[PDB]
Amino acid sequence: LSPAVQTFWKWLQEEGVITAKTPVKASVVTEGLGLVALKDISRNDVILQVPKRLWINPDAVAASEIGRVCSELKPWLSVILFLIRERSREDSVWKHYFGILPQETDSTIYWSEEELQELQGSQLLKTTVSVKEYVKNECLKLEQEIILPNKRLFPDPVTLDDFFWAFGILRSRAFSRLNLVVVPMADLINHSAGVTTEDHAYEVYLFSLKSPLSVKAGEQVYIQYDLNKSNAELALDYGFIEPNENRHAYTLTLEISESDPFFDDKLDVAESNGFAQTAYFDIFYNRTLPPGLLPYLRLVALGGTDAFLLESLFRDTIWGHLELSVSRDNEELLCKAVREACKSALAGYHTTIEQDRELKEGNLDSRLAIAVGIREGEKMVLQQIDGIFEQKELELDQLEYYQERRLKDLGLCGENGDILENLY
Ligand SMILES: CN(CC[C@H](N)C(=O)O)C[C@H]1O[C@@H](n2cnc3c(N)ncnc32)[C@H](O)[C@@H]1O
Ligand SMILES: N[C@@H](CCCC[NH3+])C(=O)O
Repeated sequence: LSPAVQTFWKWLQEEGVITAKTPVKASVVTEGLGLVALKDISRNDVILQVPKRLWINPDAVAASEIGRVCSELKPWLSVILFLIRERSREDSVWKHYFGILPQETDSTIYWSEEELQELQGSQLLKTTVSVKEYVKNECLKLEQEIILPNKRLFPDPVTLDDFFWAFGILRSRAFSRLNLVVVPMADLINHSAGVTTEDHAYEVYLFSLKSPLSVKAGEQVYIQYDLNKSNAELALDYGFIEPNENRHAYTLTLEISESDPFFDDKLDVAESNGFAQTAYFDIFYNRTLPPGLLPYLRLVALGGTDAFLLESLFRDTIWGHLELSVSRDNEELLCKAVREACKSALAGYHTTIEQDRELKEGNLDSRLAIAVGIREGEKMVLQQIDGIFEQKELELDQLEYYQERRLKDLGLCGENGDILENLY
């Protein structure tokens, strides 16, 4: 099978982890390493249990030599160091475990410069550049204040690659179902679009992993990594995406500018209703617009004419009005801003959807596939969004704006009230 793997398996045996009550063997699969059922496994069956003696979470770093130096470090930044360290110690408890870990995954955080150009104009590129930088800065500060100062516990030098490796390992393997633990045994299990439960990890301490599906002897055991993450998120967290169009999202960001002459009043309205000066709205394919997206767009576009809605008078209704629509000019202003944003963005990509789809018709490499799939999707959501507001621009008059809703209760045709008024 594999020297490293065989050694890793025998290691867990002596540990008592893998014994006779273990219905699965490690095997080499299309997705790397994975757990293959040694015999017909049924639903909710426990595949394996690992001793907390073998975790690698914040607690683990606390009870080690570097427990004190990281005493005030964020949970993750602490495990990043713990990982790098134990990976060097040729006597660590995870010696055989580290000989199983991939030196790199397909997560965008490892992509080369040319690879990244395949995500040109995409939001995923923006997000990955942002994440990459942040973790760089945070980890460079770690070297200065913990890696260098303590030359006794951190002998060997620590490079960025070491940093991203630990960050990557951490972000593609840890289980947050408790919220940041690494379990050497069930660490292998892979993701499948088959599974649709997304909850199969408990303990009686240890790690009980129960196969959500019914696998036949010989076949692989999968699980759902995260029913809610978007492809952009899957692509970054792990090195893969699904073909499922409903995984394609694109997030819009709106904010009440301080350059807005009404910033103060608007910010008040926003916040009194659960929104901040800056708010992000996630837009998924074939899904309906997030609640709040429109009222916030109308609040942004408010402007002079409808400014009277920002008086203490409506503070208890302003949001409702924002939800029903303000005025034809407000509605028409926001629609253009949004559609222009989408057209502008759609222009940032270097290929058309027809092209990406022809590309998917052939054989693409891991990372290229991800890029192409990701960008085709983003273009779809962007195009959908533009479509939605295009309709709105046509129905721009079918809505009943503030004023009309006002004169709805005029009651011109009542009674000759003057008869009565003239009776007293
Ligand atoms: C959760 N980890 C499992 C480790 C993996 N079993 C191994 O040891 O190679 C992360 C890895 O699972 C792989 N993975 C999980 N689900 C899929 C999938 N549907 N397609 C391709 N790779 C997958 C990722 O590429 C990543 O390298
Ligand atoms: N993020 C998912 C799946 C991670 C699997 C890593 N091997 C969870 O809640 O555990």
